[PDB]
Amino acid sequence: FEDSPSYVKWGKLRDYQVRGLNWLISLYENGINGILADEMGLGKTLQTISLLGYMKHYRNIPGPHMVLVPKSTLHNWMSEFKRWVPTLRSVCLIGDKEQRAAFVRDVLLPGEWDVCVTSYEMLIKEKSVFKKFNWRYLVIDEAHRIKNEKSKLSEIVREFKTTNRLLLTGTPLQNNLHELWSLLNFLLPDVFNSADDQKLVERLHMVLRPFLLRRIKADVEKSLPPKKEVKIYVGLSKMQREWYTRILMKKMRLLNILMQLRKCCNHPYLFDGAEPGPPYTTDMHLVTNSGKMVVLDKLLPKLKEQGSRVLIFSQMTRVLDILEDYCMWRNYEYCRLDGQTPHDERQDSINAYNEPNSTKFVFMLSTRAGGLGINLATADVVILYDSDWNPQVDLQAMDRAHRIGQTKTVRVFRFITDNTVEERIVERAEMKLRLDSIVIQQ
Amino acid sequence: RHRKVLRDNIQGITKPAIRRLARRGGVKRISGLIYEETRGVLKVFLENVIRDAVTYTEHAKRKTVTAMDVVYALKRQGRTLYGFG
Amino acid sequence: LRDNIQGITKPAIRRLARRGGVKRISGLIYEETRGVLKVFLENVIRDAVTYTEHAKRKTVTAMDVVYALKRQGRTLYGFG
Amino acid sequence: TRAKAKTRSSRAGLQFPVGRVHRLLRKGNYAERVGAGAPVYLAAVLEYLTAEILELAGNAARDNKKTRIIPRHLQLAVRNDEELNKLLGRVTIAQGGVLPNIQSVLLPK
Amino acid sequence: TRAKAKTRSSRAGLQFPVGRVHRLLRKGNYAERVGAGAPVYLAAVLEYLTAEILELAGNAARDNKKTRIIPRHLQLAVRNDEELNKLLGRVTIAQGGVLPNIQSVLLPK
Amino acid sequence: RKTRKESYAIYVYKVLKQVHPDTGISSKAMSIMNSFVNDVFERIAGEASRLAHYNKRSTITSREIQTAVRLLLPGELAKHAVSEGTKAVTKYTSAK
Amino acid sequence: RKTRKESYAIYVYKVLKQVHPDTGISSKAMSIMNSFVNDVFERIAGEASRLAHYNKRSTITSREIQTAVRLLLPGELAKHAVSEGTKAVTKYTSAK
Amino acid sequence: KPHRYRPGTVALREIRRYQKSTELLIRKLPFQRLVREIAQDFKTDLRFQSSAVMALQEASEAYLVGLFEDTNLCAIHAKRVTIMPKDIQLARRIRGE
Amino acid sequence: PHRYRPGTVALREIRRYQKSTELLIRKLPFQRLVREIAQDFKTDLRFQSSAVMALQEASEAYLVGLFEDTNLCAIHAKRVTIMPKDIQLARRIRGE
DNA sequence: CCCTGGAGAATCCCGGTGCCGAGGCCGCTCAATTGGTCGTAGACAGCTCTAGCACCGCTTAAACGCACGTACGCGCTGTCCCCCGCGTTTTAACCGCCAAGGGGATTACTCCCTAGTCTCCAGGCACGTGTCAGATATATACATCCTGTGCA
DNA sequence: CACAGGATGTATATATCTGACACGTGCCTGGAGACTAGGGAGTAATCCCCTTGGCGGTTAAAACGCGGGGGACAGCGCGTACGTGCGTTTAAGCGGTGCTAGAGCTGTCTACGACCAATTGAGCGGCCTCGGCACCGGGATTCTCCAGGGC
Ligand SMILES: Nc1ncnc2c1ncn2[C@@H]1O[C@H](COP(=O)(O)OP(=O)(O)O)[C@@H](O)[C@H]1O
Repeated sequence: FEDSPSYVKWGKLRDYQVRGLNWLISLYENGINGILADEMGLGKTLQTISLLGYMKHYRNIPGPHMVLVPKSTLHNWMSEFKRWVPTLRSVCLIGDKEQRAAFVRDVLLPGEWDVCVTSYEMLIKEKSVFKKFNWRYLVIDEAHRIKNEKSKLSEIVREFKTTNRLLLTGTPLQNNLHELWSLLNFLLPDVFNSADDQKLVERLHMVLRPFLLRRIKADVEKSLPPKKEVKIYVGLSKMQREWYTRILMKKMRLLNILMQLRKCCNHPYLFDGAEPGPPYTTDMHLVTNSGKMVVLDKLLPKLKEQGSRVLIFSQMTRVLDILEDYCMWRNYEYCRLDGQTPHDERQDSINAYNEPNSTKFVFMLSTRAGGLGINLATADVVILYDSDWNPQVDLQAMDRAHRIGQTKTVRVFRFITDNTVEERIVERAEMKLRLDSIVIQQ
Repeated sequence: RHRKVLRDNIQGITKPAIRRLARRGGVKRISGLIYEETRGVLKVFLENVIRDAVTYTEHAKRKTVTAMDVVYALKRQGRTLYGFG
Repeated sequence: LRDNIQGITKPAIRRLARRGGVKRISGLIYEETRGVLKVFLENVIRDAVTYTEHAKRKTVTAMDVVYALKRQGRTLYGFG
Repeated sequence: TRAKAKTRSSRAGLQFPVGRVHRLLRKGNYAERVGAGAPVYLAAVLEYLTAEILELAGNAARDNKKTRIIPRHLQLAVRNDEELNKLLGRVTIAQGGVLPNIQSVLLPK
Repeated sequence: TRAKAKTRSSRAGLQFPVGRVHRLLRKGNYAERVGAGAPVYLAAVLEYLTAEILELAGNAARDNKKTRIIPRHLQLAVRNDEELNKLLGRVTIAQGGVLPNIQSVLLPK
Repeated sequence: RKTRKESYAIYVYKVLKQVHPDTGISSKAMSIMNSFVNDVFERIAGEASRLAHYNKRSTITSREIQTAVRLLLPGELAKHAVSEGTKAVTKYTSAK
Repeated sequence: RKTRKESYAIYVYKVLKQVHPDTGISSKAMSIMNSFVNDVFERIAGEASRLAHYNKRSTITSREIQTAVRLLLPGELAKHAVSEGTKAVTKYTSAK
Repeated sequence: KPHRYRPGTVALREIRRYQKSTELLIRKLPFQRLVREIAQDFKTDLRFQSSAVMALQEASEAYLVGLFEDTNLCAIHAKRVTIMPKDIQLARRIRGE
Repeated sequence: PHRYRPGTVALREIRRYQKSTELLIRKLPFQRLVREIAQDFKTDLRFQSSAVMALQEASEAYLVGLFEDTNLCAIHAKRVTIMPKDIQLARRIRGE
């Protein structure tokens, strides 16, 4: 279908959208299950809406369908369903026991709907009800949730009776080949039921070519200047060295040695006793007792007398607290988006940081907070105080400011501590990123 | 320097929990000063039992406390427990 | 053979109570004390006679009494 | 030739491991020598005590409309019987609960 | 030739019989084997406890203006000490009496 | 194939089927029964050992077990267990 | 023809003359002290035998005696007793 | 106007309910934290099996239930209906703790 | 004439009997009671004198401790007179 | 008024008796000394699965907080009878002594019971596996409190 | 003061589902069969000790009665703190990442410390004997309780 059908309302599909629709239709005609890796921001939901509308209109047996989405995207998917293709009817399962029972026994059990939108928790709670209805199409958004086998959600989603299946995920490869095998096993269990140049790389490419479709965000926009990166090696403070030696040699409970070395290369004040006594002042103690803090104290004012609008990503709330203390000492505007920030407090913070004429300067973010959102286009500099094992998490954190709404250069400064575990972490992350590249980017 | 303390763990034994224990004991009305005494006596009991269990675990040259060590400690106290060993 | 539990007399019970540290004694407590004493002696003598019969003797020994008391949780120092 | 092997439990008409009891006695450092009839006697006594407690627990389960025995039934059987309660006075049963017992002064009147 | 006999109590500097403790451990059905240091350790512990009790009892006797120790002195010493009282909290000392105390509510107004 | 752990579960099940033919038992109840059997065995064996040491003998016999049963069990249970043990010993001596 | 009975009487008397040089003891008090020594011996030895059984070993060692003392004696008594026993063991190992 | 029960009906109702059950009345995670805090003083770098904490909780609940039963007996002896720290102390003193 | 108030003689007796250490029950009545109780367990039982003395010591100690607990119960009830209710409460809490 | 006198009990100092603890001897049995052996425990690899650390998202039951009213704990009074102090009379404990015999304690001997060994094999234990009993949810039907309303 | 009725909690059926109990199977290791050797204990006999039975005198202790005060127990009143129900907050519980090591469990090898045996000499238990500590009585003190200036 070289052109989008007429059932789509509120706009017409794009060329990449219609070619993805054709890919999905070829997949269904061949009777195969596949993965759309079109990356976040390239209309995966719109393509799936178009596929469901095709199945409802051009084919005369639209049966029960189920779409699994994160709870943070239920409203967005329902809105897209109602706007783009109003000809199809969709229902959502969310709420407590009484709301769930009312919804099921009033709309679901009678059986007049065609598409059911549920989140993971509601699927686990209502697996008995959702298990009864024969399923014609199972859509899983952000499919990297079911990577681990023998997880409850993976077992429950493989227990259903589904004629056709589909996965939507921007990052099919995260750490190993086992997750890719798990996704392909969910797709076609018969074909992939084992332990997944010529002997390597190329063989994987030939295997995955029929069952995959990924388009990098470069053939659509032709804008958004590419990623710029700088790596900064930093030595630690002297008490940081002393504590590093103390932890290496072996009274405080230091069970996970790697877990201690992590923060110990960030700031020793996280340990008990490394702080000064009763006065607990916040004047220049933080700066001189962490080399990364010294380098950040150098970097931030220069960006401020320059483009400013910096994002700082860290992997620990304690580190975020210390950074908040430092920012208060330096009299900077700071915003803390963390796991503990209530949902309403996040939205106004994001909007105010994105206000057309703002004054906010520092935005502290835990690297795994929120997810698949947060459009901080006005930001310029992205500072990764730490780095985690998955390079995908770092990539999504750095592209949270590198979005289609960005118009100027964005730079990512990555701090690393020499002769410590940070070298191991960064080299592992690079190994996983190169696996991702050499297996995916083609 | 930015840290805070949530609550002492002996306060994690809550007032409704102590009330439920008293209800199973067969108590109708409870004075408000009961909860501190209950926490104290529970702390004493736990300290004795845990000291005996840690002694057993140290003797076995292990760093893990086991249900068998706990039941041996209870049998030493004179509180034989059936169902774990 | 009777009246010898009544040989455990009110002055003797009062002396025991005074060593315990009591001041005023109700009149109904003497029979209760006699019953308690009978129960205690019954248990101890039962165990002691069992030990004696196992020893195949006819004489009850201080050792049998001490063993019975120890096995009931009331160790006695001063008789072996 | 070699005669057929018959268990000492079969000889004594018991459902308990006389041989295992003898081995436990000899390995338990109770005495240097163990008699022949001592393990038989001990196995019979253990069997009788098990029979008593199991009969009471099964009665409790039957009046509780349940086929299987649970620690609650074990606790209900151990209590409500004077001799067993005296024997197991210092014993705690996991997930056993307490007998229903409300003092008469607390009853509404 | 052979050297002159030297007792293990003399070697360890104790006043309690290491050899007799070793013999009692061997004949007491506690374990199949007994180490060399266990009798010495046990003799030292018994000597320490005896010395502590005797010191307290002698102080109590001198408080009575007597020279010889009696069961009353032993009972006073044991019951006036927290840790010894805990150790001997289920023991009855013959001809020992009780600690003198009167509850304050019984004293004259 | 882990290490072998010995328990009285099968014998408890046999006695259970003897007493109540149509009834069952759970894992926790079986564990409690195993603990009860172990504890009673320990008490009886220890009391018999102490009797033998008191009388200066080196053998634990049916007489020692009977005396320990009388010392540990409360009355009616003691007499019933004594009868059962004597009957079993008579059967064993008569047989082999 | 009275057979020989053993007692700790002379050792208790030696300890008494060491701690209170000019204080005597009576026969009833000596009997009480002998019974006390026997009771403590039995408690510690039984605890050590149970420890050996729990750890599945065959020999009683100074480690087991120390653990039994820590279990039985409370607090300061246990600390002082452990110190005294350790000193005695070191002296025995050096002298021999 | 709104329905309300007399002061003591819900108490007896809860007595019957919790005497009919066998569940654990304390919260598992707070009890685990308390156990770890106590054991830290005795020895550092100590790990607990899950079953050890469960056995500790069972034993502690049984001890507290028995203590409260004796406390209630003392309070009834004192011609009262409320239990008091006096009753708890008397029960502990008579039991020998 | 001279007459003491009702309760000073009781305190004098309390002090003297807590200071003394003799036995407070008559020996021949206690021996007759012991023999009569022993007549239900076996016939023609002979008793050593030490056995009867030890039984008397244990019984007196038990009764003294029971009276202490009973006095505590009576004081808890805001009284000064000990009662069978107090004795029963003490026994119930002790576990008898 | 409290403070003083009387009277009884408790305390302290001295002198004469009794017996029990401390010391000195004999002999015999148990502990020390050498020598030889083996099996127990230490030490060390390899494997594997649970446990700990710092977070994130989500749900919901439980906990916290709060205001009200009501049984209830506590104090204060009054009554009466029960318990205590004291004198008198009687009964049996306590002590001393004597007489007889059952029975505990010891020794010598023999046998029969049990420890230890080797062979054999079957009962018990770990591993899979499937069906049923118990848990849960949900609509009924019943029993239980509690208050008002004629009874005043 | 005694029912009617309302509201609420609790028992009762019935239908669904799931995960644990009960069963079958293969293997292996510990119990049974047959045997021999040696020493623990059953049996008989002897001695002497220590328990029991009895008598007589003593005196302390128990039993009985009497009189009076203080403590127990019922009753009333108050004002307070705890139960009860509702609304808001928090963290307990569940399901996930994300690495590593870590700690416990099993198999193998090998040395040293504990058992065992024979031999011998002091350490210790039983037996006497004797004098100093405890005891017992006596007589001169200090404390404490009870009645009254309502001394
Ligand atoms: N019809 C469309 N045509 C072009 N771009 C679109 C369209 N719909 C959404 N987008 C782009 O997709 C981005 C968000 O991606 P995503 O949430 O995946 O979209 P969808 O929910 O439609 O799949 C937006 O920034 C927007 O620019």
